Amino acid sequence: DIVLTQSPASLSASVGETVTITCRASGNIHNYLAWYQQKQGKSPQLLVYYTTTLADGVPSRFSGSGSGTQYSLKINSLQPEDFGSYYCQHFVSTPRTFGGGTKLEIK
Amino acid sequence: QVQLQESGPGLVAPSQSLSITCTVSGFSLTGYGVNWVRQPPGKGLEWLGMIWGDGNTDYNSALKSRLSISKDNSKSQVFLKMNSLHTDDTARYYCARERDYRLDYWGQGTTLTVSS
Amino acid sequence: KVFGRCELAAAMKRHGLDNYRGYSLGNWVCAAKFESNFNTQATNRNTDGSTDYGILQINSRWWCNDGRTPGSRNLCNIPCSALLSSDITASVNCAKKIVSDGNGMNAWVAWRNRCKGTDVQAWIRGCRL
Repeated sequence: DIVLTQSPASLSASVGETVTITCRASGNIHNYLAWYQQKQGKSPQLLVYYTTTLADGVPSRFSGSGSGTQYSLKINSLQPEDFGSYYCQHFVSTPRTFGGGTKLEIK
Repeated sequence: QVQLQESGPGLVAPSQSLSITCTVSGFSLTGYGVNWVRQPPGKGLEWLGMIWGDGNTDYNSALKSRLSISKDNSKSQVFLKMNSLHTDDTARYYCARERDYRLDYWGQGTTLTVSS
Repeated sequence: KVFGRCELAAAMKRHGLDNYRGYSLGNWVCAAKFESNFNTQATNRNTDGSTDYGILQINSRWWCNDGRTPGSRNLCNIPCSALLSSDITASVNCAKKIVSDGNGMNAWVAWRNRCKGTDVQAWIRGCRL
């Protein structure tokens, strides 16, 4: 299976800051990577798909980048509603797998 | 409006066979796949398997021998069946719609606890 | 000309169809398979005086002009014969005009009935691109 190594495990930041979350694949996933945001007690929500495409309704302060095996999610000017957990998932064949997750908490 | 809702027993013993239902509305099961994902308390998301619009199924490598996913297009329901339940199976189970390689809509999930 | 799946995929990618309007590349290759079987010279006459042309079977009543179809619209403003070439540029350009939003591939019945909901990525896996 293709495994995703996500880092960091946790991030402490204040509103207005810019953070980066990364996910590295153990194999080439050819841009088939999506990002999800999950708030405490809620279902995950799609943020970005196919590496760089924002899903409907998602603010432009979110941006994805990557190719080959290294992928990143950058959040510019963090806002209060941005805190929560983030996960990446690949879509090259099956089985699909998720990154271990990143907790984004406030300072 | 696209919607998915899970329904399960909540509690089961190792002797019982787990069965969870995912009822959808707003779209046809013939045009979209449905994935199953779980999340252990305080842990991350784990992919279980999926059923494509055409009926084909794919599963998590380490759980394939205990997993079974099926659906009934006419009833707009997808089913997840598990056996040989272990305590590690305790978690919240979600069904989610897949549209061209992204899970765009998710159910609220259903909590399952495995005891002795 | 009859394309191989990887060859068509590489060409479609070069013309910007990969993730066009949110549609992964496999969708376009899958649509071509079921519409024309990868044949650039493929032609099909419909009940009405219409005729579908090329690799993506573009209709002569609404998208291209062949000078035989009653009430031609020619929304892509181009000759149908131009769609029957070894170069898919014309076909792709027209297809891009047809798919104006994230639901535009429904313009191809074969795609809706035989591609949508299936592992379309299977058509391009293992291809160099």
